[PDB]
Amino acid sequence: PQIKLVLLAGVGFFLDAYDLFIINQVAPMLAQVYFPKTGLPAQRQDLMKAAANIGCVVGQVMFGVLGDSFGRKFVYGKELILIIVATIFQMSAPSHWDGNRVLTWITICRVFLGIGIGGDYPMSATVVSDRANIHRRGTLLCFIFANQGWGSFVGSLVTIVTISGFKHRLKSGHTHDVDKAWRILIGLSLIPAFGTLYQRLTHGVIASKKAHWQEFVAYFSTWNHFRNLLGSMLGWFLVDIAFFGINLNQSVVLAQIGFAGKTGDVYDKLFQLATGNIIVTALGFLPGYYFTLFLIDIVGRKKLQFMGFIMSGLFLAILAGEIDHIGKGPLLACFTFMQFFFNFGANTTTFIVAAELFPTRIRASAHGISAAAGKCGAILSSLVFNQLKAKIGTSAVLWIFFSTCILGFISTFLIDETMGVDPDEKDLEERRAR
Repeated sequence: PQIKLVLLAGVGFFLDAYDLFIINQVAPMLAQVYFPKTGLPAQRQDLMKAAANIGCVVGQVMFGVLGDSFGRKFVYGKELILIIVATIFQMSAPSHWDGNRVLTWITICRVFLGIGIGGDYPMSATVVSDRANIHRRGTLLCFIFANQGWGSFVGSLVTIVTISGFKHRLKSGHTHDVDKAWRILIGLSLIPAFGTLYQRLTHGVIASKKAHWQEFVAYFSTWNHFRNLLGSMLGWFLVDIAFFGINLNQSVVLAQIGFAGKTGDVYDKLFQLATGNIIVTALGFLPGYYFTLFLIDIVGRKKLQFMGFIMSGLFLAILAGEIDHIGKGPLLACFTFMQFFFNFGANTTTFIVAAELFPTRIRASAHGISAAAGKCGAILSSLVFNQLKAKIGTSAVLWIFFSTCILGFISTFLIDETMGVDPDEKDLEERRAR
């Protein structure tokens, strides 16, 4: 009855999160094929990874305007087939082109892939909070956001099982078949995608649009009402810098650690790297959502956001100051703890807070702005991560993600705690006094 709605959101949020972080495990496969000596060129790699995040905001704009003036009934499944088509053209990049052309071929696909991802955001937010107007809504939201861990986890689980299947003999001799591997990692998202389709299947516009804008400006022209937007935009902007800047390039960081290898065949190289991703995502990235799941409505959003920023920042400082002076062991845990504390702290909080602060009359614009700000932080680091790594050093970049944590720690002060607070009644009692 009511449950079948939120599960679909989790599926759509498992799907786009999957496709989003899969690149982190496909990029090493493309290198071994089309760039074995010199690794993936920095700029060419970064654009491909930021593509889906760049496409993710233009999809919000495009599907946002086509939601006001209807081209389809809430444009449902339209976003889903666009990511499917984009997903297909990725894997079907013909095997005999050049290396660089295939890369540029994939980036374009991920942009349109992102466009579909931006259309699913108004689903996850609005279907729960405003329809329910009930306490402890956040516990329901975090369950959907937990699918982000499954997307990155299943992507890691699918990878190790796929590589182990090819390793039985085929890797000992046939090395180009890794070209098939990355095509399968992208392709397996079609089976749930087709299941979703199977579930989907089974005049005064400007005058009315500019009317709610005057109301929006009047609301957020008040200090107490204005500061709440900053915290939502800032925190989300800063996490997605380090969150996506790392998770989209998580395999690259693991390569800086002893996880690289320097010995073994091509299979051992791929399996160890896939072994690292599955460990970090199972021990930190994913459970941080479920730790968040059991405590947001007990401890509070801001309180976890502080910890998320301050702890992930703490370990980010240990990494940078000791990445070039300490072995595989200590550096691994601080990295997993960091990923643990992103989703256990600010990464999940920034998403939930943006929907719990604002009255329903303006929640649509604010959540879209804050999310877009988060995507900008996602695309910034994603677009520039690997480039700086060669120009400035990996430690220096980690000190940057450290500062974004402190700023997010500081920025969290601007937020009102939303535990048990109905934002609608908040507006009423305020308007009564005046």
